[PDB]
Amino acid sequence: VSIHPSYFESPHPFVIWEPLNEAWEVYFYENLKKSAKPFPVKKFGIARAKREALLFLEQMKLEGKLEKPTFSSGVDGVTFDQVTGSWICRFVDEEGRCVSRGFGADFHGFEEARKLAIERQAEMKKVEASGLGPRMRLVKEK
Amino acid sequence: PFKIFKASPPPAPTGRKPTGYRGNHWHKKVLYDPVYPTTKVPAALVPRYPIDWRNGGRALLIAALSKLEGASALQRRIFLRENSRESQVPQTPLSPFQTGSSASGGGAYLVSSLGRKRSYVGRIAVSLMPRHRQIADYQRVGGFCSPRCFSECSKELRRCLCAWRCTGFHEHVVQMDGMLGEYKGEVKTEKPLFSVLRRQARRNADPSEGVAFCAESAKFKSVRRAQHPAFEAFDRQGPDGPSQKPAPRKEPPLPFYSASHVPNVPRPPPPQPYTGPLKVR
Amino acid sequence: RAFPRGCELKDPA
Amino acid sequence: SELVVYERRDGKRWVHRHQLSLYLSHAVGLGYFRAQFEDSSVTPAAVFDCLSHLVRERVTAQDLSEFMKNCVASRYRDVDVLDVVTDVLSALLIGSADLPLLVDIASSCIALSLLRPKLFTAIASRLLVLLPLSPRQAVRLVESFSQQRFRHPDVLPLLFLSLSPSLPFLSPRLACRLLHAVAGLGACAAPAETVQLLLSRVASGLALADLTKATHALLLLEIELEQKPLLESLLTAMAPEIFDRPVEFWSSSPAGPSLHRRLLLIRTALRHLHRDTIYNSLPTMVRQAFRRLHRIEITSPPRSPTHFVTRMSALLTRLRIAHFCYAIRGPLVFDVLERDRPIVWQCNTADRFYVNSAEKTTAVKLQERITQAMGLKVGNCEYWQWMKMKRKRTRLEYIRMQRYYILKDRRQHDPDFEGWTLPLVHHMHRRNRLHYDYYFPNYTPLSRVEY
Amino acid sequence: SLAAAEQWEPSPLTLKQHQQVVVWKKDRTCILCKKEVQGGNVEKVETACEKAWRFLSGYSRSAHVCPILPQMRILRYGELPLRDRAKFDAKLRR
Amino acid sequence: CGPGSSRFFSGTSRRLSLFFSDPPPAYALSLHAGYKIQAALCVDRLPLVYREPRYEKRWREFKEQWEAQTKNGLTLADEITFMKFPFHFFETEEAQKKLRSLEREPERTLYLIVRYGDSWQFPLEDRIHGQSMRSTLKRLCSEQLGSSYAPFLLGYSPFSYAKRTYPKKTKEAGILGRKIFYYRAHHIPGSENLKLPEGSPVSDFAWVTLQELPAYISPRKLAAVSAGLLLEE
Amino acid sequence: NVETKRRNRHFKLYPGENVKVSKVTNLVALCHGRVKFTHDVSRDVLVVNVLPERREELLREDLWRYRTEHVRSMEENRHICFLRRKAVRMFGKELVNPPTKPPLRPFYFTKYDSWENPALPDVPQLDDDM
RNA sequence: GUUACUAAACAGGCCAGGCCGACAAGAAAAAAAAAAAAAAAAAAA
RNA sequence: UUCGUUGACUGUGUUUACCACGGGGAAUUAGAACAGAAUAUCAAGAAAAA
RNA sequence: CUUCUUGGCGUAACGUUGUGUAGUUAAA
Ligand code: FES
Ligand code: FES
Repeated sequence: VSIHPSYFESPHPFVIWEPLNEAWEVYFYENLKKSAKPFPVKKFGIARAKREALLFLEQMKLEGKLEKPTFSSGVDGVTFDQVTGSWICRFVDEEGRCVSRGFGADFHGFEEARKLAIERQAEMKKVEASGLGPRMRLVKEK
Repeated sequence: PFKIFKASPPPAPTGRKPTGYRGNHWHKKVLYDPVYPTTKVPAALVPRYPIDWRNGGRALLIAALSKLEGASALQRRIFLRENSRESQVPQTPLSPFQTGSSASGGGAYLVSSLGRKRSYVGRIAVSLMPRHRQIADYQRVGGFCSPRCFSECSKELRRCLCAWRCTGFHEHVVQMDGMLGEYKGEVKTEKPLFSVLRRQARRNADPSEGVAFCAESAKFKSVRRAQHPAFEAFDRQGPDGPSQKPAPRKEPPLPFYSASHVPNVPRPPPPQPYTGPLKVR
Repeated sequence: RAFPRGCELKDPA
Repeated sequence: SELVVYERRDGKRWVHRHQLSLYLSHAVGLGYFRAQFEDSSVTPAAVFDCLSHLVRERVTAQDLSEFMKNCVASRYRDVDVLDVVTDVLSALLIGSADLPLLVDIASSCIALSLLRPKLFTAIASRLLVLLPLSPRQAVRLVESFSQQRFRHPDVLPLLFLSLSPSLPFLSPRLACRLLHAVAGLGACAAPAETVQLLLSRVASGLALADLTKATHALLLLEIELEQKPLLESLLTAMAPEIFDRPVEFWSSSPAGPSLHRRLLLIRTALRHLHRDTIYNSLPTMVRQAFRRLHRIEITSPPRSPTHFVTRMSALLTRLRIAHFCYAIRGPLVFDVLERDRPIVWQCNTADRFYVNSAEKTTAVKLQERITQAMGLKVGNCEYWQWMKMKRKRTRLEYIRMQRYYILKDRRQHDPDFEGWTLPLVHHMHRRNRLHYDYYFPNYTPLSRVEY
Repeated sequence: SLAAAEQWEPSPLTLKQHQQVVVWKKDRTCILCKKEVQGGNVEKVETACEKAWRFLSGYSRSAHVCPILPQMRILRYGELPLRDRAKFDAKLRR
Repeated sequence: CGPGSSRFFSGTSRRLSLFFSDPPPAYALSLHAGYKIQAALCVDRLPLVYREPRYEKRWREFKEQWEAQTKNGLTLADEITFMKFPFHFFETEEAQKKLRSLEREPERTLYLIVRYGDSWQFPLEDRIHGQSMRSTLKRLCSEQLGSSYAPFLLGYSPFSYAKRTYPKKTKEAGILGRKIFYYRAHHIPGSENLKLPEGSPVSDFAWVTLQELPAYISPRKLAAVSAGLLLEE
Repeated sequence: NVETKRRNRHFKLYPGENVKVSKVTNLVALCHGRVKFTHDVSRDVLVVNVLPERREELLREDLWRYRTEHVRSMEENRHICFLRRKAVRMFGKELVNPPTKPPLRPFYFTKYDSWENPALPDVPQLDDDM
């Protein structure tokens, strides 16, 4: 067919033209995850596929599904990592290094993993603030 | 003589397990296909000739030559090849220790060996050449200077001098000659490979234009004729547009009738990947 | 909100 | 075998000299110390005295601080011994240190280029008690924290409050140093007015080192566009000095290579980020000075490779991905560079993040900006992710999916919140594989695969 | 530069760092030698096993000369971590 | 750096054709994005004498001595040491008891440099449209250096490339500049030296070491070539 | 002579997400979910995936998640499976009309049991998230 | 959402029912190179 | 590497793809749990000033 | 910081049941 090149320009960052499938993909967030719905030209036609993609974008905007989910714990140095799906806690090891530990949400439970991370960070913070190195003992004389 | 009507050697008989006679085990799929696994041929069933002086004594002679030259030369050649294939761009100097402060590594071979936890014993085992292909390759490029002299030294009688006393600046000369003399184009094989493929140079986009001087205007002008701009674009960039008619027939129309519209196979095979050189950014 | 339980919370402890 | 730390009524702390020597000997190794001292008869009891002599009944924080000063003076930069000594000093610092001593220890840590978060945590805890600091000492402490990447929530506001009354009256050089430290710490580590005040002081005001520090601070703060007049003035002031100084100053002088690296970094940033905006509009003198600097090859000190980068390289090799490790592009070093595609793999370690934070440092961010402006795509593997994965199969799956995410030319949405299901980290069936072992369609290497 | 590298005089500290060392991958017993080993243990190459030293130095064409040769990991002393260096200092002093 | 016509030459044709093309050549040139293509040859002569590092000699001698003491060395039996071939030479000690010269500076590496007027550079030639760089190099050797001079070429690929943009007046003629691709070569030992063919654009030639190269060639050309030049300090 | 044949039998399909390969090369599921198909343009083969989901009503507005789609690489196949998937195990979702009765009886007892018998009591569903 | 099963005729023809305690199971590791030349050893780990 | 090894295990749990039935047996799931024994593979190794 | 592998191979997969051999009963 004959089509102007401006057809493939999208007016919103969440609306993308996918040329392999020749479809308009609309991104959104559902159930604390990212999803994309395609609108194919083979289904709707040239102009109608884009029109329906824009209408679905407006629907998701009204539903509030364009907002980025956020995971926070309120404790500095403890944050959720998507790549490993784990709660990461950062502290200082015995060697005086900066080290981290990751507790798996799939295994422990999301909140269980968060709690384990926070408690481990607190324990290591206590040990570090103590100040004693390896194989060290504190004695007070008066 | 040198020129001769050479016969095509008969293919070597690949063995087979005496099973699965009713099935086609020679599909053209690539190892290791999840749904088209390839049948293995045990090494104990591959037909091999009995060992005589032609296949055993020659190996013994080449092994004695390698012993005289020293396994250290073979180890050094292998190490130099492996480091060269991976250090084709300027690296930062690397020490083998966190606190040496003075010792230098000697190549990215260090990084690769540390990452793979490669076997110190394994390198010696490889250099000792326990395999037929290894001995055959030493008989062909066994010379220490091979990156620069190739197989020219394969029969030289004072070749061990390179192994004994080719060091330092001479090793640098060997490497610098080899880098310029090595192949840099596409390798074309149907055999399986599993190692990092050797580099293929990228190719520049534009071609060169021929220009000749014209005194009528005292300027240089293109040798090629003008032609229409559309014809120039077709000649340069390609067919233009997303669809065009097939190439016109270049042979005289056949007197007989043939069903030339019929495709070669009912179900065409999948498209072949482009193995040629990539463009330059 | 409630969360689904992990593999650990499903073993016969 | 073990060390004992004693505490007095008045809060002082100390250890026995003999016990300290035995502890150091057993912690490092008497063979190592014998080799270092060039004597096979050195007993464990004399190790501390021998070290003191090399760098020249109770040992204290002042004694260990003096040891650090002597180590800096004699260019003794052994990391194991310094780590043990710093552990002991961190133990001793509690309740027995004065402000000049804290400043001296911080400066020694800066000079030795050691990251000791435990020692600086102890220093911060002691400091909060001491102050309910001269401007020089405050600036030195701020520089120490910036070098340590320790964005401490408590002490930093205290130091900035102490410095607040003196900001209008700081000398240009002190202002440049403080601005560089603030840029290293991030613009959010100090009040809003601080950067404007420091820049105004610098503008009112200075050697080539101070000028390059100020320019690097601008680049780190990402205000080079908003501070064009100041950046142009800085470059104009520098260029005559760069021309005046001799050629060998950039290669032989102790302060030559680092200044050369910083100037080349400034050149690369201006070239690749603001070519049309700034670089091509610069004075011919500035451009000629930059060309003169660029003509000279840069020297880099030997470094050991990180096992993180080493394992990443090994996994790429297994995946048949051609790459180069520790490649050089101008003043930048790439942990891993791909041969057949324009992608740089960055194996970020803890030192590239602020202490106990998920945020990369300003230097890392600037390097990433330059790498992206050059046309290369950066794939970051965080150290905590690497440690959690911990396994060859998990890391291979991560490498494949991350490479696809970086190199894809279609479905170009925000990289964050992309799905991940790695083996033995997410729940999955055992035989659920994305990377079948050794299987490549058409024997095509992953370096040639078209995503 | 190149001249200094050729003229280099290794310090005793550098030589100690370059000292070779055997790290044992796993626990195992020798069949013919009856030696007992524990994983993670560190020994000197010279005294760890003479039969294995044969292959490691180039006076053996058999990789099975030492029955537990594959359980060896040959590293230089300077590459070891501080913990292992301090732990096994006594047995690596030469 | 400065190849200007005044410093290059005046009143000649072949010499100026290469660098300015002011007298237009008689063949078809080849431009790549408006820059004329040129091939440059960098012939080198390897050191005539062999030097061995002390650590190598020490390790070898110590290994021989250690093997002798421990009785672990090679056997080398008489039945495989003495079998009467024309090249036989061994005999036991017991039985015995019963600036233009190739020979210059034999302990270093030399590079052939050519003087185009007052400028010292490497041999250079233009590429005629449609012919290989190997053919261009062969023409360079046969017409500029010596009709019988045929150094060994290390490969078909260049080891470096450089660019030079003409001034405004010169580029107004339709050629923006010249781009040069450098190729390494070995002077085969025992081969005759150069003999400049009659009419050749070369004025003189020399064989200089790396240390002397900057004393003759411009720093820009030295920067262009040093990456590919061998390492010798 | 497979390359010359035309019947659809000779050309096998390929496993994808949450799918295994059997001894005779059958493609079998590995998780509780809903089937999806994909077309691999590079290899010109069909790929079978299973999107993990707990049992619930299949709505008309959710049918687009199981369309057959074109991909170039298995990495893109995994990406598409993630994008169309309904929810993740660690967060779950609000089930829309999930089943509440016991499962169908074993085949050897009765081949024609009734789905979600209202006369049977509600029993917990604690197997379809695995 | 979704096009895939399916060879009846004494129709046009196929069949060897067998191998392996392991270079044939198999952890980890490794694994087959364009053209031309050398060698005439059926040779990737 | 010329590299180990014998899970080509002993048992508890009646749930599961296909379907006249039989041979869950053209050759289906980690019935992801539980009680024993065995084999191979760990991880970490961060920080090189002026 | 849960756990890097594993109860053959087999593009002809062994003859079901029975008999015989063999295994099990401080219980079934
Ligand atoms: S082996 Fe050929 S020249 Fe050395
Ligand atoms: S340990 Fe006994 S022979 Fe090697």
